[PDB]
Amino acid sequence: TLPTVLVAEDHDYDKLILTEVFARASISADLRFVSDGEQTLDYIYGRNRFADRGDAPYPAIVLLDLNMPRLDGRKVVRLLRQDETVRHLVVIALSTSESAKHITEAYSIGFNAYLVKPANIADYVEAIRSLWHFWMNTASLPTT
Amino acid sequence: LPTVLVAEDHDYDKLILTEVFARASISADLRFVSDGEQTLDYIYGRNRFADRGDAPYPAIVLLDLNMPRLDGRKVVRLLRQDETVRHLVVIALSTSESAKHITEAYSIGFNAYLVKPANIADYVEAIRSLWHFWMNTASLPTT
Repeated sequence: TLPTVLVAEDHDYDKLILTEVFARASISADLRFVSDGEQTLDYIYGRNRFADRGDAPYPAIVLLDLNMPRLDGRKVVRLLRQDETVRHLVVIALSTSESAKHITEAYSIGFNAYLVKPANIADYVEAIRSLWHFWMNTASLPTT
Repeated sequence: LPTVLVAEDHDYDKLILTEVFARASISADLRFVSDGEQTLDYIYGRNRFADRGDAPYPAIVLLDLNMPRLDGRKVVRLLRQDETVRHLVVIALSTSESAKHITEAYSIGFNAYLVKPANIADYVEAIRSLWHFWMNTASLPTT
């Protein structure tokens, strides 16, 4: 009965990397990968492939990879924030971009936080340790 | 130095948070304001904070939800509906551990919610963690 982490990520290497990062950070979590914005929203709103809420539990936190081609991040997060039923969800952007313009746009749009993807597994392990410590141990997360 | 805007009016809580930052070895400019008007005046650069040089844009905002003259919902709903400031990172602080209160804060638009720790030592570990994540791990937006 581990916390579920919903991750929008379609790249096979990035999936491998993040799976490895969570294992090496010694984090116990249920990583659920989805490949586009439709599947992300279907997971959140419990539609279609994720109608059964028992096989696909509400996410404790959502990570969206902004470098993924078939994810319209602005469209996904603006929907989420304008909808009173889901607007509490913690959603964090992941991106290779270090542009202050991109970073600020993500916050403006409604992401809780933005992380620049670290350059190697070791550094990514420190970042996810930090993210997990804060969101899971220090802060209190909302409940659906 | 980064400016941390803090809505807090209680003399003891101000003392505690000042001490917590010093003990956490954090270098930051803590700016305390005593009500929602002064908080919004700081963010929007009005009146007592018209001169932006004397009152720099906050890197992060902490609102104490136990403060009587703070209407948190009103402050954060204004901030989120205004495209000029809606990027600001705002974190709720509260003694309340109610899941209903916690969820309402997120629903309203807070980036995160922290239950106030019970003593200076625990508060030091919490602020160390908050600072590590928001300042070292995440990238904060720029005004």
